[PDB]
Amino acid sequence: QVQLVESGGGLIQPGGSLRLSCAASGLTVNRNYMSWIRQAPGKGLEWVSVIYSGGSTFYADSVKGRFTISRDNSKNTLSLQMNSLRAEDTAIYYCARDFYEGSFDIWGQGTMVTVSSASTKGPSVFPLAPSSTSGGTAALGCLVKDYFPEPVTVSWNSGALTSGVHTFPAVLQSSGLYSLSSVVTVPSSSLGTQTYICNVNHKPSNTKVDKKVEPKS
Amino acid sequence: IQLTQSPSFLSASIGDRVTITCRASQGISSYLAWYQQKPGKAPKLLIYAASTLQSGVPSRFSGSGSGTEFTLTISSLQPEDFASYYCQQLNSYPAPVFGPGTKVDIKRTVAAPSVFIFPPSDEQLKSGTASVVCLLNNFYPREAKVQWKVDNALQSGNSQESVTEQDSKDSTYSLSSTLTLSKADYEKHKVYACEVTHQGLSSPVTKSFNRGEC
Amino acid sequence: NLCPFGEVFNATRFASVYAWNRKRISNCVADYSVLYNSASFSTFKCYGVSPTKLNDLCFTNVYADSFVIRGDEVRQIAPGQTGKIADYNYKLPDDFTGCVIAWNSNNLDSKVGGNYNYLYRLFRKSNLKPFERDISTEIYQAGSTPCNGVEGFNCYFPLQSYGFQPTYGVGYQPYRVVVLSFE
Ligand SMILES: *[C@@H]1O[C@H](CO[C@@H]2O[C@@H](C)[C@@H](O)[C@@H](O)[C@@H]2O)[C@@H](O[C@@H]2O[C@H](CO)[C@@H](O)[C@H](O)[C@H]2NC(C)=O)[C@H](O)[C@H]1NC(C)=O
Repeated sequence: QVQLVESGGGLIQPGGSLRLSCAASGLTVNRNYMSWIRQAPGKGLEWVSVIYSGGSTFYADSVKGRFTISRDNSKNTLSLQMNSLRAEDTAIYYCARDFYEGSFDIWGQGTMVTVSSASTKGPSVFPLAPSSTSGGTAALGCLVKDYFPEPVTVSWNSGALTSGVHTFPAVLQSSGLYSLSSVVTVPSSSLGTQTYICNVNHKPSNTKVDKKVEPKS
Repeated sequence: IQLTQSPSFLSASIGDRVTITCRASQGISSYLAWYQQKPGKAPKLLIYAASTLQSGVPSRFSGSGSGTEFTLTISSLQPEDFASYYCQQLNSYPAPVFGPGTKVDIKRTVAAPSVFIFPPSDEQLKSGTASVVCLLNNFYPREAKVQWKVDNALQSGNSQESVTEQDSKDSTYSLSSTLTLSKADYEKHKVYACEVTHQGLSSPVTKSFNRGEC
Repeated sequence: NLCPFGEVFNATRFASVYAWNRKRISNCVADYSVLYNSASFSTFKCYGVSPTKLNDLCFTNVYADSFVIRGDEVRQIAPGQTGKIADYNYKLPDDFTGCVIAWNSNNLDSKVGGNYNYLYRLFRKSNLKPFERDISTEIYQAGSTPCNGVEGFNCYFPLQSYGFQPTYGVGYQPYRVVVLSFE
C-alpha cells in the first residue's frame, strides 16, 4: 500500500537540468514534511531539500539557488527541479516522508542522477594474463577499460565458469571514463587444457566483446 | 553541529551483542534516529527519538542515550543484520546531519590474500597507455594495503583500487589495484612491483615483474 | 501609573509558544529606556522604530505577547521568517512595527529530567496568519484515511514538548520572548 515511487533520473551534462518526481500513495504529499535525500556512490546520506505542509521550502547550501522543490496536489506527487547540475551532484536521489522532526519512515526506491561531460564509449578489453611462474592456483582476468556510462556485464566462458570469479566495482578515472577488472582463479594445471574467455557486454554502446585470455609466451 | 560514529567498521558473528556509538558535538537530548542500509537499498528507519523502536523493526534492536552519547544495540545479531547503520540528528532544520556510518560485516578467522601482478598487455601498449594490475584474492579482514613500487620508488597519485563485497561462501574480500602510466613513462623503468601488507601476512608480500622479460 | 511591564517580563511562568499570551497595555506611561538599557537581554531588535528614541511617542494600543522557545528558534520571531515557529506557532507580519525582546531562561524553565510543560506545534496544514493563535489538539491527519482521534500511522499528535534540561546546548535551551507591537 504505502509507497513512494521516484522517476526522472538519468544522464545529463554539467550545467544542464533534470527534474525528479515522487509519486506518492498511502500518504498525502501536501499534508507532510516531504524531503529529498541523496547518496553519492559509496558515500553517506546528504539531505537536499524539504517542503512543509504549509508551503515553506529549505535547501542545503550545496544546492541553494540551483534546486527547487515543489509538489502537485492533484497528482499527489513531489518534485525536484535541478538546474546548473554539477559532477558532484551525481547521486541516488530519495524522496522521504518526515513524520517526527526529521525521522524518515517511508522512502522511495531511489533514482540515479549522473552528471558528466563524457560521451558514450565502448570498453577496450585487455587480457590479464597469468604469470608465465609458480604452482597451485593461477589467476587470469580481463581489464575492461575506458567506457561510459555504467554499467558493463562480464561473464566467463558464456556463463559456464562462475566459481572463483571476482568482478570488481568499476572506478571512475580522471578522464571521465569508467574502468573495471574481472578476474578468476583456476588450478595451475588447467592453464594448458581449458580455454578461458571473458564476455564483456556494454549495452549503452551496443558493444559485445569476447576476449581469449592465454598465458603469455 | 557534527556527528561522529564509532567504530567505522565492525566484525561480528551471528548471535553476538553488537553496540554502535554515535557522538554529537553538543547536547541534543533525545533528538536522534538510527537507520539500517543494505547495498542498493534505501535506508530503513530503526529507532527514533533515541530509544523509540520504529514499528515493524525487530525487538533485538534498541537505542539509548541522551545529550551527546548515543548507542544502537543489536542484542543477538541475525544474518540479515549485516548492513550499514547511520545516525541522524533530529530537530535540526534547515540542515539535518547524518553520521558517517558503521559497516557490520561477518567475522571469520584471518585469511591472507593470494597476490598476483599483471603487466600491461601488448595490445594496450600500442594505444600509448600502460595499466599494471595487482590482485589480492580472498582475504580477511578487509583492511589491506597495496604499495606500488617502480624501480623501488614508492608510487602515489597514479593508482586506483576497488574491493568486492564480502563473499557469500567464504566471507572474504578481494581487491584490485590498477597503476596507470603513459607508455613513455612505462618504458623508462624496469622493475614493477606491488607490496601487500595484511594481518594474515607475517611480513609484506611483493609480487613483481621486469618489463620486457617474460 | 506605570505600565505593568514587570507583570509581563518578570512573570513567574511563561506560556508555550503555540498558546502564546497577549497582554493588552493601555492608558499608562512607559519608560522603554529602562528596558533597552537592561543588559540582561540576549535579543533586543526593533522594527520600524529606533530603540532609544522611543520614549517620546504616542500609540493607541500596545500589545505585549510572551512565550518560550528554543535558542535556535529566536531568529524566527521576526518579519518575513519561515520555519516551525513562524509558520505554525507565532507569526509576525511583514510590515511589523515593534520590538522583539528575548533572554535565556535556562535557570527558570529547564528542570532535571526535562521540563515537559513547554510545547510547540509540530503539525499544521497551513501557515498561521500574523498574530494568529491556534490551541487545538486534534489528531493531525497526514493521509487519506481519517484519524478519528486515534494516534497512529499518518495520525500524529500536533504538539510536542521542548523537554528543556539545564545541560542542553544553548540552541536547545529555553528563551523567554516578549513581543511589543505598537498600534
Ligand atoms: C524585573 O526584576 C528586576 C529585579 O527584581 C528585583 O529582585 C526581585 C527578587 C524583586 O524583589 C524586585 O522587586 C526587585 O526589583 C528589576 O530590576 C531591578 O530594578 C531595581 C530598580 O527598581 C534595582 O534596584 C535592582 O537592582 C534591579 N535588579 C536587577 C536584577 O536588575 C526589573 O526592573 C524588573 N523588570 C521590570 C520590567 O520591572
